[PDB]
Amino acid sequence: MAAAFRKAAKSRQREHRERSQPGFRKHLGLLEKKKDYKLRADDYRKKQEYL
Amino acid sequence: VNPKAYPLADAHLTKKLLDLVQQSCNYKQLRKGANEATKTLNRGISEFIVMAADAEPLEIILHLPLLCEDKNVPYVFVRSKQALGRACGVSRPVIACSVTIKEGSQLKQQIQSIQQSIERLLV
Amino acid sequence: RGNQSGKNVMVEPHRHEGVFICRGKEDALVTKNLVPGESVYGEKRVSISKIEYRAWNPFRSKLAAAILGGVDQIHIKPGAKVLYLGAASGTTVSHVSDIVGPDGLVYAVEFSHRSGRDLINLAKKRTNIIPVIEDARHPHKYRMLIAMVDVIFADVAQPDQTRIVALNAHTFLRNGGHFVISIKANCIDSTASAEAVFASEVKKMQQENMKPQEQLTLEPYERDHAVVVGVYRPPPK
Amino acid sequence: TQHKCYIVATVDRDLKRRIRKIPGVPIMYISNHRYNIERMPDDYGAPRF
Amino acid sequence: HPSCLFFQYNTQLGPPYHILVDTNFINFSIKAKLDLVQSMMDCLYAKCI
Amino acid sequence: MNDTVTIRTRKFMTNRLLQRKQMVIDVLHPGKATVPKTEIREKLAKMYKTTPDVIFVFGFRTHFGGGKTTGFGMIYDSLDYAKKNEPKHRLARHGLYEKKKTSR
Amino acid sequence: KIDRNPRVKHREKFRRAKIRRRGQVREVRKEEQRYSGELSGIRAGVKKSIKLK
Amino acid sequence: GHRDAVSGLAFRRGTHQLYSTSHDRSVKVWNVAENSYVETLFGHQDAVAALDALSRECCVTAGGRDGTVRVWKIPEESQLVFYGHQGSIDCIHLINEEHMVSGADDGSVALWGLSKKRPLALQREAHGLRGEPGLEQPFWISSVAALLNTDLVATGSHSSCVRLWQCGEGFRQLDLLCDIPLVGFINSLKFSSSGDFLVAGVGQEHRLGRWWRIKEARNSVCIIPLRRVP
Amino acid sequence: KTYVTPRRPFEKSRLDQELKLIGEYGLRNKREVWRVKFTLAKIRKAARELLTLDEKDPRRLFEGNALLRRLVRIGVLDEGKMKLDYILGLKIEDFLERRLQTQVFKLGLAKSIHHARVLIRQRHIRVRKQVVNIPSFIVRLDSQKHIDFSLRSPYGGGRPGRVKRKNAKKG
RNA sequence: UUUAAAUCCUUUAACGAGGAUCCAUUGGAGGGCAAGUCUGGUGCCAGCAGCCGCGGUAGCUCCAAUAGCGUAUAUU
Ligand SMILES: [Mg+2]
Repeated sequence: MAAAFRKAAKSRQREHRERSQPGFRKHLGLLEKKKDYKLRADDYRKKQEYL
Repeated sequence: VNPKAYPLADAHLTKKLLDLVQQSCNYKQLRKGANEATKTLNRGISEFIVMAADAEPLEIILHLPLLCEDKNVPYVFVRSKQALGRACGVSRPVIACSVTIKEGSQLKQQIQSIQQSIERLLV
Repeated sequence: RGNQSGKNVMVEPHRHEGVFICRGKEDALVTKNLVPGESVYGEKRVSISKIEYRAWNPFRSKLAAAILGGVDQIHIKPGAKVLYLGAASGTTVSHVSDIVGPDGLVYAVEFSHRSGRDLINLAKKRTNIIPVIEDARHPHKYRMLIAMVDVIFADVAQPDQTRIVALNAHTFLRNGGHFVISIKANCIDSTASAEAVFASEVKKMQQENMKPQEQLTLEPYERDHAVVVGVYRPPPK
Repeated sequence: TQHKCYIVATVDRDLKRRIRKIPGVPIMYISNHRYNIERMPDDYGAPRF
Repeated sequence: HPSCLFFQYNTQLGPPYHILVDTNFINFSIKAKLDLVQSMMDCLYAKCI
Repeated sequence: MNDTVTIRTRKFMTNRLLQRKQMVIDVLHPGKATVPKTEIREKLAKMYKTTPDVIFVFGFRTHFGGGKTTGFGMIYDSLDYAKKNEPKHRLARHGLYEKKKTSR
Repeated sequence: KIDRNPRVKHREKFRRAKIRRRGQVREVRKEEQRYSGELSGIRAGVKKSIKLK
Repeated sequence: GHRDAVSGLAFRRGTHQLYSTSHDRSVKVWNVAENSYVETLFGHQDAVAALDALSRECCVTAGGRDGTVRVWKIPEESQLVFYGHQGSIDCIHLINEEHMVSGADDGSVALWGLSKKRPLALQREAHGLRGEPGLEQPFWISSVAALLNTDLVATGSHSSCVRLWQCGEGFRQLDLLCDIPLVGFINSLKFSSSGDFLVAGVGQEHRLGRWWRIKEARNSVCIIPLRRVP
Repeated sequence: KTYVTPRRPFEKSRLDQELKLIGEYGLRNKREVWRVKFTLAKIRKAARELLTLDEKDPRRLFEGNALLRRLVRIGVLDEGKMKLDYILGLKIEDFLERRLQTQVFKLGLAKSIHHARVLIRQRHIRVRKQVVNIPSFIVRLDSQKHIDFSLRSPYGGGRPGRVKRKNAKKG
C-alpha cells in the first residue's frame, strides 16, 4: 500500500510561496531567483560557445 | 374499384393496419392529413403511408405515391376514411396518414412486419 | 444559414471528371447544366459569366453521397454510355445526364408507370436520355433498344439485386466496363446483420464473373448502406 | 480486414498474433479437449478458468 | 474507421456466426475427436456456420 | 366532495349453539387511517338495529396500499350471553371483566 | 462530488464516450432543413474507400 | 376524480350506489346518498364506451377498441373477460340479471350470458351494408336497448330504420321482428318500465364525433308506442 | 447466487459492451449487467441441451413447450416464433427492454431514463392496482398496458407535494 | 390497527433539501514549490525529498471496482 501512503500525504496542496524584493531597494528591480538567473546564464553560454 | 388504387388491402390485413395506427398515436409517432404526410416524405422520416380510397376525387391524394417511389416507401389504401378516422383518434374523416421514424421505439418489430406484408402485395 | 441567393461564389473542377465544387462560405457539389435556366427538383443553381451549374443534393441522391464520402472512382466521365437501372423520377438521372454531356447517353429503366411519365417529360428536354419503361428483371425484353454500354449504375433496391445486375451485365456491358451498385442492407435481409449482408452480396458477385474492387459506407447521409465499385471481365495486364 | 464479420478459428500461434493486431475480431482455439474463444464479449458457455 | 465498431466492440457480429476455419484447426479437431459443428455450438450456444 | 367510511358484511351466519351471529367485516376508507374498532361497532350497530354493547369485533388487517380492511365480528342475543360466552380478554377490552393477579 | 454517486459517474462517462467517438466516425443525421451546403469544405483529395482484393 | 371523458353511468337498482367509467380505462364506485367515493377498479386496455347495472352489486362495461366485454364482481373482487365479435364495442345493455346485449361498429349484435365466455347469439350486419361497389361496409351500430325480463331487443343505426328483435329459446338465436322507419343516427334507445312504448334519441350526427352528417334527419326525441294483441 | 464475475477482467471489447449497455439503459453498475447475462446464459444453455435431444422425445416436447410459453408470456419472444432456434437467437438487450425503468421511459410518462428511475424509486408508478417501486421489475406482456401514475401521486391527480404546499402557504 | 399485554409488518396526520456541507469508500499511476535540509559530481548539475522558510497563530488530475475494496503464505 505504498501509493495509499502517498495519497494521504498529498491531501494538502498548499505550496511554498515566493518572497519579493525589500521595499527600501525597490527602485533597483526585481529580486531574481534561480528560474530567472538561469535564463541569463544560458544566454551567455550560447554566445561564448559560438564565438 | 378505381384501378389507380392498386395496393388495396384485404379484410385481414386491414385489421392489422388500423390496429398499428391506433398504437402509433399513443406513442406520439403519427402525422395526420394529406399535407402533413407530404412533409414527412420530404424529410425522409416515414415508414409507410396509409391512404383512403373513398375520397370522392381520388386525384387529391395521388401526389403521395409519386413521392413514395423516390424514397422507396411502401404505401397502401383502405376502403374507408371514417374507419381511418377513429383509429387516428380524430373526430373527422382522414384521407392520408404517415407514421414517423422514432429511434428506440418499441413499435419497430410490429412496423417491420407490416412493411414486409405491403411489399408482398406488390408481389 | 446556408448559400443564400445572391452570394458571390466560385466554381472549380473536382478530382473526378465532369464534377465541380462550388467554393464559398459553404461548399456544395455542382454539375454543369445541360439545359440552362431549369431546375428539375428545385435545387439552387449558380450563374457563371452563358454557363450555369446546378447543386447536387446528397440526401436525395445515392451517387452524390458516395462522391462526398470519398469514393476512389465512379467511372462516369464525359462521352460515356451509362445504363441506369431504377431511374425513378429522375433526380439522380438528371445529374448523371449532365456529367456525360451531349456525346454520352443515359439509358433510364423504370418499370412503374407513375414515375415513368416523369422520365418522358424529363427526356423531352434532354436529348441524351433514352427512357425505357420496362422491367429490369427481364433484359431480353428490351434488347432492341440498348447497344453496348460502358457503365452500369444500379439502384433497384430489391432482394435479388445481384441476379438483376448479372443478367444485364452479360447482355449489355462491354468487356472492361465498370459497375456501381448501391446496397440497402434492410432490403436484402432484415433478419441478418447489416455487415454480414455486405459480405454475402460480394460473394455472389464473384460467382457471376464480376470482380468487385472497392466498397464504402454512406454513413453521414444514410444508415446501413454501401456502394460497391468493380470491373467486369478485366483485360489482361 | 475487409469485412469485420468473421470469427477466426485457428490453432497456429503465428497467425493468432497477427489477428490480435486487427481490432474487433475474435479468435477461436482448442484448449484441453474443448473449444475456447478469446476476444468475444458474448462468450457465455466458454471454458471457465 | 468502420461503423460496426464501437471502439473495440463489434456490434454487427450476430447470433448466426460465420467462422473461417484454418487447415490446422480441422486436423486437431479430429485428433481430439471433437465434432466440428457440434463443439462450436457448445462453446457459443448459438448457430454456427 | 366528502369522504365516508363504508362497512360491508360477508359470510354472515347465525350460530345458535352459542346464541350469536358471526360475520366478516370489510371496511372501506380510501384516504384516512385505520378506523378504530369503537366507530366500527357504532356503524355496525346502527346497520343491524342493535345496541353497540353486544358487538365484539377483532382481527382487523389492512391490505397493502391503504384501501380496505378485513376483520371479524360477532353480535349476541343479549348482554348476559355475551358475558357468558366471550373469552375473557375481549370482555376486558370493553371493561366488563377485570383480570386478577394470583400469588405464587 | 461526482464520485459520490456511481450512477451519475457512469452517466457522465457515457456522455464523454459519445464525444470521443465523434472524432473516429460520423453520426447519421436526417434532412431536417433544405440542403444548403456542406457547412465545411469539400476535400477532393481524400480517398476513403476500402480496397477489396 | 376521473381523468378523461365520462362515458358510462348506471345506478344499482334499488339503491343509491352509483357506478361510473371513463375513457381513462378505470371504473369507479360512488355513493350518491353519501356524496362519497368508494373505490376504483382497473383492467381495461382502452377507453370504455358504456356501463350498465342492475339489482346485483355488479356492472358491465363495453371495452371499445379493446374488443372485450367485462363483468365486475365488486364485493367478490373478481373480474371476467369476454372475447366476442371483431371490432369496437360501442354500446351495451342488460336484459336480465344473467343476460345482456352489445353492439359494435362492424354491424354485429351479440347476446351474452354472464356465465359463458362466448356470445350466445351473434347477428352479423344487423343493419345491412352500405358503400360504393367494391367498397361496401356494414352500418355502424350506435345504441341497443332491451326490455327487462323479456326477449325484446331493439337496435338503432343510421340505416333509416330501427329494428326490433326477439330472443330465441335459451337466448341462442335473434330474429328480426319489425322495422320502425326513422331517419338519422339513433344515439340512444330506452324502453319503458311498462314496456308500452319506446323512446329513441335521434341526431344528425353520431354521438361521439362528426364522421357523418345526415341533413334529412332532425335532432329530436321520438316516442315509438308498442301495441299488443295476442 | 445470481451473477458470476467475468472470466477475463481485462478486455476492451467487454468493457465497451458494458459501457454501451449502462449508458443506453441507465444502469447503476456492472452487477446489473452481469445478472442479466447470467440469466441469459442459463436460458441458452437449457435451450441447447433440449436441442441436442431427438425430435420425438416426450421430455423435449414438454420442456420446450414450457420454456416457450414462459418466454412468450414474459415478452421476450413472439407468438409466431415458438421454436428453439429463436430462443437461441435472443440477446441481452431483449431482457433489458423489459425492465420497468425502460418501459416507463418508452411510454412517455417520463422524459428521460434517469428521470424514469427517479420516478420509479419515489413511488410514482403503478401497475394495475399495485404500486411498484423496484426498477428491475420485469413487465409481463399482459401488464404492459397497465403502467400509469399512481392515484396518490401529484401527477395522477392526487394531493400536491410538499414544495407546492409550502409555497402556497408562503403566498 | 396488531397482540393475553406489547413489539414487528400494514395504514396514516404534522415537520424534514441548493455548495441540496443532509458531503462513498478502497486500491493503482502522475503533476505542482522556497532566501528550506542532506548527499555526490560533469562551474549554473543530478539523486533523495520537501506542513520544518526571515518575522509572525489570530478541498490537484487520471484510471479500475462501488456499500464495498486490498495485502501476506501455501496452492491449482
Ligand atoms: Mg433551486
